[PDB]
Amino acid sequence: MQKSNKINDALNQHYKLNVELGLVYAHYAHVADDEFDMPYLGKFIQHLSEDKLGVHKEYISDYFKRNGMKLKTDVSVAVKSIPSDAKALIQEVYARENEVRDHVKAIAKLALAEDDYESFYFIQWYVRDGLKDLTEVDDVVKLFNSSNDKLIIEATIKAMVEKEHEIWG
Amino acid sequence: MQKSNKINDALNQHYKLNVELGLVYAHYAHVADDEFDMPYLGKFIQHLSEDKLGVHKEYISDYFKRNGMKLKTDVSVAVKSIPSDAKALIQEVYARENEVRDHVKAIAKLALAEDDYESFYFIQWYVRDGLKDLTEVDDVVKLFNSSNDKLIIEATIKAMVEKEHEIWG
Amino acid sequence: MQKSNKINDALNQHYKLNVELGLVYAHYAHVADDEFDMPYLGKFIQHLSEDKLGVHKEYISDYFKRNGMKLKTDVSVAVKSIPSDAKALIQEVYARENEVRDHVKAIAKLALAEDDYESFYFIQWYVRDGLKDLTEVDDVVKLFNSSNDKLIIEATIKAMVEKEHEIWG
Amino acid sequence: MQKSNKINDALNQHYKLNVELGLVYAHYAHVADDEFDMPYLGKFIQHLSEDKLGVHKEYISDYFKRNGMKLKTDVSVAVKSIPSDAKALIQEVYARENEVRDHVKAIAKLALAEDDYESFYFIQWYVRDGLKDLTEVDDVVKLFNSSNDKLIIEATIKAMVEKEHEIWG
Amino acid sequence: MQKSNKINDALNQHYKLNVELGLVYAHYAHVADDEFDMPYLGKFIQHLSEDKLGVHKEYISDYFKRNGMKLKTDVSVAVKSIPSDAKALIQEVYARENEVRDHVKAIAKLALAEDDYESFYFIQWYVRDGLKDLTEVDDVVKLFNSSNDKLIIEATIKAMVEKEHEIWG
Amino acid sequence: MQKSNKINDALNQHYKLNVELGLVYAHYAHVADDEFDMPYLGKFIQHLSEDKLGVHKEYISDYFKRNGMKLKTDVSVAVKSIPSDAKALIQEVYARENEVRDHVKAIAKLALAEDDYESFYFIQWYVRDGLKDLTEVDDVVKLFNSSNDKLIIEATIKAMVEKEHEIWG
Ligand SMILES: [Fe+3]
Ligand SMILES: [Fe+3]
Ligand SMILES: [Fe+3]
Ligand SMILES: [Fe+3]
Ligand SMILES: [Fe+3]
Ligand SMILES: [Fe+3]
Ligand SMILES: [Fe+3]
Ligand SMILES: [Fe+3]
Ligand SMILES: [Fe+3]
Ligand SMILES: [Fe+3]
Ligand SMILES: [Fe+3]
Ligand SMILES: [Fe+3]
Ligand SMILES: [Fe+3]
Ligand SMILES: [Fe+3]
Ligand SMILES: [Fe+3]
Ligand SMILES: [Fe+3]
Ligand SMILES: [Fe+3]
Ligand SMILES: [Fe+3]
Ligand SMILES: [Fe+3]
Ligand SMILES: [Fe+3]
Ligand SMILES: [Fe+3]
Ligand SMILES: [Fe+3]
Ligand SMILES: [Fe+3]
Ligand SMILES: [Fe+3]
Repeated sequence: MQKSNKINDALNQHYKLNVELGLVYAHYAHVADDEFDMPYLGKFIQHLSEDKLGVHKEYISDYFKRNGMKLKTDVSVAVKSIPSDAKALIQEVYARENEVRDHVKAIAKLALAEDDYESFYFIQWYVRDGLKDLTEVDDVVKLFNSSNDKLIIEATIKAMVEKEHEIWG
Repeated sequence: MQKSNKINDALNQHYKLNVELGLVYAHYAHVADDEFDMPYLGKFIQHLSEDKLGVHKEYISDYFKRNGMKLKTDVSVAVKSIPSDAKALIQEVYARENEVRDHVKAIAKLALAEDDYESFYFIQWYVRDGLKDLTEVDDVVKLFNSSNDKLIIEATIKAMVEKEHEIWG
Repeated sequence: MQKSNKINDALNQHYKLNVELGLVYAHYAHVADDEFDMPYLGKFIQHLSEDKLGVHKEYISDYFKRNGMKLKTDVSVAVKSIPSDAKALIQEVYARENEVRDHVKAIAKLALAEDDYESFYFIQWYVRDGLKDLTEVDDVVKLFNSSNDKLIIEATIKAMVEKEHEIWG
Repeated sequence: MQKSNKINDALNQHYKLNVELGLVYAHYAHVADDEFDMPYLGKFIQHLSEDKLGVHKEYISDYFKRNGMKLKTDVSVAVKSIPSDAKALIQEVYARENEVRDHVKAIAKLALAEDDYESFYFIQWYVRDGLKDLTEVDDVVKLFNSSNDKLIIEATIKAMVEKEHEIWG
Repeated sequence: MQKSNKINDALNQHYKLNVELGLVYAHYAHVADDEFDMPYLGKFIQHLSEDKLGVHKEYISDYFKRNGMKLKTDVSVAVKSIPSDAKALIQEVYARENEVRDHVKAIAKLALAEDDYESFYFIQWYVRDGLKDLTEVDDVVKLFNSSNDKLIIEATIKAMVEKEHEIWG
Repeated sequence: MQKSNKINDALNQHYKLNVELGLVYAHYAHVADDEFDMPYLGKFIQHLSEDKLGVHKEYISDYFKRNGMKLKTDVSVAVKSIPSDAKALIQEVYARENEVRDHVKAIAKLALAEDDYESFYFIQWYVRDGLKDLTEVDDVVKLFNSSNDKLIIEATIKAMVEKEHEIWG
């Protein structure tokens, strides 16, 4: 029952993505309140940072503990340019989340090729949260194309944060 | 991360099946009480109509909202012949439910061929409810081969309706 | 006390209307969230779909069970064109609801001509829900002529859905 | 929708494994308290016996009831040699549990080759409990390499038994 | 106070009987629902399987722990033929239960011949459950000679399962 | 009331330290359970990771929001060598925590030199948590010099984690 080295590497790379994304999203959350004057958009993005630098990363380490796989910590992230407005900050988050979806799909395809059924099971969480976290992000992006008032958008975000689907929750 | 057109079509066809089945099952529920004098068999079939014209159909539209897929509404259903007895009405429901199982299997096979792992996840609900809803139907069919009294059968159906397995519930 | 064949036909046609309307309204609810970015307008229209494909249809079948009338299921519905904006989607719903009012009036007139007093009683529910469901729809249509912000309108719809008159409730 | 004979056989063989393992684990639990003077290690192994001779076996029979598959009961188990110490008794349990993992993987691979998506769904429970039950076992094995006192180990086992992960629980 | 080798052997043989009976009764419970369409008769027989493969077996191992006796695990059971109907399945269970009574009597006679008063005490539980478990079984057998309807019998079994005498409970 | 650029830089460097420390401590927590077989030592170090990558980092960004200071995200961390035992893993954490104390002292000295009294106030939290978090770490280090049993140490850590001083809490 020996562990696939290719999955270890793909999952160590997913650990990295999640760590680094959450570190950018912590900055973007700072920028959303500070520069863009939108406190609740930052709360939304802070909650994403904490999801990524949290359960998304810890589930990988736990799996590794159980399967014999090794953890690798190599992190390199710099926020050197910030988007111009808040619409674009949330659109950037989206872009990154759609990319998470593409990476997760690759781990699933590999698990099936390596006949690792425990890794395919493990990734099913990530297959689902991929669409979910993007759906959440899209719903905020939508708002910026539905109002020209930042204060109306901000109140809609409030309620969204101050709120589980049977398939995707 | 662009959507498979073949899955959209298979899932738009599953939406249609569920809409149309529930419309037949609403008729069959009417017929079970009206013509066949079995009120609780109709309650069982009304509950199936409502499952199909409900969650089975709405989960598809929600997925579509999230993935970029399009909804299509083309419905054509007519109940032109009704079964002769109640045993046969429930046996007809069974037949249709075993066919749901075969259709769902095809969506799963395609998702794996198209490498759509989010659609394979989505269909896992339907893989499971396929067997479940058939199991429920079979359990009523069984009754008609275990009694010659419609009133005993009816009381067994009562209790069954007036009632979640860890794998299939 | 033998049943009027003309009322059976008018009520079998009303069953059809309600089934088919609810199937269009389920699509329109999908479109209101998906394309038009208005989640709560779709919840409003989903609630209408469920009313029509529910109590409006089931009360007819129950009556039929009691009076000797026959149910007919012949459904043909296709959504081939969708309105351009959300104002027009709700204005289309209105149009269809004002037409329900005209059809219900015809069943009432016929019942009185056929001296079916039980059908006139039965239709009194529909006489009342006709104006009610239109009033509800008009109240949403009004909003689109009172704001240019989709997000303000959406919050007014929220509260309206997240809410019985002594004559019309 | 006709049942795969190869899955029936693989699942009838898994039924056998679980029955026979639980019968050995009931003996090993006896031996852990009686000969090895470790009451709580036996409680841990008695709880495994009961899991195997319980839900692991009953879920297979239930599935069979639903899919048309046949149950086969052919059991042959003898405990003819017992390990020398308790470290080795738990290490033997581990070995057997890692083998369960390998067998479950084979059922999954076959289900995908036979295009049995309901069997792949069914086995997902077993894919998960495979790693879980091994993780539990490893955690006890670990203790024997962390203390030379059987009474300290025994108290750690106590607390472990006298205690659900979102992916593996 | 040294242990009788003859009682150890008789009680190791009783352990075997109980293990093997419960494994047949688990099959028969499967067959009662699956083939014979009687879900509650199988629940009754599943409850017997669990009694035998449970307390009947564990009390022997516990005694052994206390008296110095050895446990032996040698199990060989195959279900190669199933009864034709449900009356006969329950009549087969009866036969096997009346045989339990005869075996238990022999352990008691031996204990008194070996002057093992602690084994005579221990067996008093089994002397009592022998008649009890047979009484329960007879009460179900009776039903099959009192109705020709499987659905009436099934409802009587339901209530019996969904239910302690001062001497036999 | 214009912000000191030197404090911004020192506090942006403290943000970096805390992010990077928590990422190493997440690895070390993995290693403490996985390799060193000490689950509760890892829980202790996971709790430190979360403190650092949490409140220690967020309080800096909040301050920045209020004072006009800029956030900088430049992270570079790699775990390339792991300590040999668990005593040394906790001794490494200590070393790093005593270094936090030295860095915090420097921010305080600078604030007083720059006459930034709001930054001196802000740092008072960090002056205090410096000694506290080290005290906590020392208390675990102590254990490894007080027992040779990893399982006794582990139970002492359990209780410590499963547990506010008026000056340092
Ligand atoms: Fe604020
Ligand atoms: Fe979340
Ligand atoms: Fe393959
Ligand atoms: Fe997430
Ligand atoms: Fe009725
Ligand atoms: Fe249901
Ligand atoms: Fe492929
Ligand atoms: Fe269903
Ligand atoms: Fe939504
Ligand atoms: Fe309503
Ligand atoms: Fe008149
Ligand atoms: Fe209505
Ligand atoms: Fe004891
Ligand atoms: Fe368990
Ligand atoms: Fe294939
Ligand atoms: Fe298990
Ligand atoms: Fe059942
Ligand atoms: Fe009992
Ligand atoms: Fe004597
Ligand atoms: Fe018993
Ligand atoms: Fe653990
Ligand atoms: Fe803390
Ligand atoms: Fe000064
Ligand atoms: Fe701290």
